[PDB]
Amino acid sequence: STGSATTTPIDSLDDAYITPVQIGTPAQTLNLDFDTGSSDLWVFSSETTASEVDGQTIYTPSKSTTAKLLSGATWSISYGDGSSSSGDVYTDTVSVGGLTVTGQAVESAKKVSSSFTEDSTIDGLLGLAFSTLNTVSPTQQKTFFDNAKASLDSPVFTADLGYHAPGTYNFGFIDTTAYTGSITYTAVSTKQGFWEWTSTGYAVGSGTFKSTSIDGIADTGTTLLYLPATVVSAYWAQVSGAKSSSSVGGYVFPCSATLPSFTFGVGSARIVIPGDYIDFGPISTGSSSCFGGIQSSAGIGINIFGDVALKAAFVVFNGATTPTLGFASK
Ligand code: NA
Repeated sequence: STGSATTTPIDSLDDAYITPVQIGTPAQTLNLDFDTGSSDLWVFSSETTASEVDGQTIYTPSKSTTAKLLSGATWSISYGDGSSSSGDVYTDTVSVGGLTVTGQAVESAKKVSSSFTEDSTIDGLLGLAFSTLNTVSPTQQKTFFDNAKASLDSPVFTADLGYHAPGTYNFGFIDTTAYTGSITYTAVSTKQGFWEWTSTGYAVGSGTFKSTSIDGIADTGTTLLYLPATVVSAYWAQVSGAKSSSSVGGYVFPCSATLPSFTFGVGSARIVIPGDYIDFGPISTGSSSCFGGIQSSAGIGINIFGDVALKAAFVVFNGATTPTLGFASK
């Protein structure tokens, strides 16, 4: 089997991407944030505290003939941005892009934090990291990918995120039309439950490539590229008037600037992030200070190849017995 679904930016900045997902019988379609940095499929629901719902589409398990309470199971998750959610668990049929899993754990939110409530466009998350991070207790549950894997034509999914445009998540196949050149594969450590890999280095603009190992995770659920402070300082030093602002919470730059590209290494291959991808717009409405898309990972305890980096590539998440990542230009 295979599946193919379009993923759509939630706003003009590509702050996140939503992908429609069918849950239940008859189908209830919710727009979920596919997150390769977490392992819970959770949704706004008929159980969510009413004051914490503001415009999201909810899953109502009592209207699904295939929903069953997973008795005694609870979940609770905290993300890197400080947001959180928790609740109880149903099993139900879940389809993505024509690919169906029966008996998927659908984590129904009873509580969500303010950042979820305030984002009307995201109806929940679909985690695609390793199932060892799933938060369901007392019986840990599998991700949608892990439950689909054995049925897929190939045990892979691919992320093809757009810059200010829709893109695609495919399950079970490589679309050889979706990228240029060849795919370079690189080793993954699953020890922290992430798609953790080691970049071979970087370049700023037209500058020389610096060969240096940068361990980090491929995380579709993180907007920005978070890298060591040395690397980030070297990038923003090429932008006149850029500075790190403790008041704003990262590097800012004059909105009048033209940003340089940023290149990262994948083995001997190179992925180029155009400068435009690094512009996250005014810090507040009407400001001439703009927020940067490359930020320091110092204090986060891991480097994160988020959407800024991943949307410059066609990315293969290879879930074979020994997982690997692949990157191609596109
Ligand atoms: Na922000």
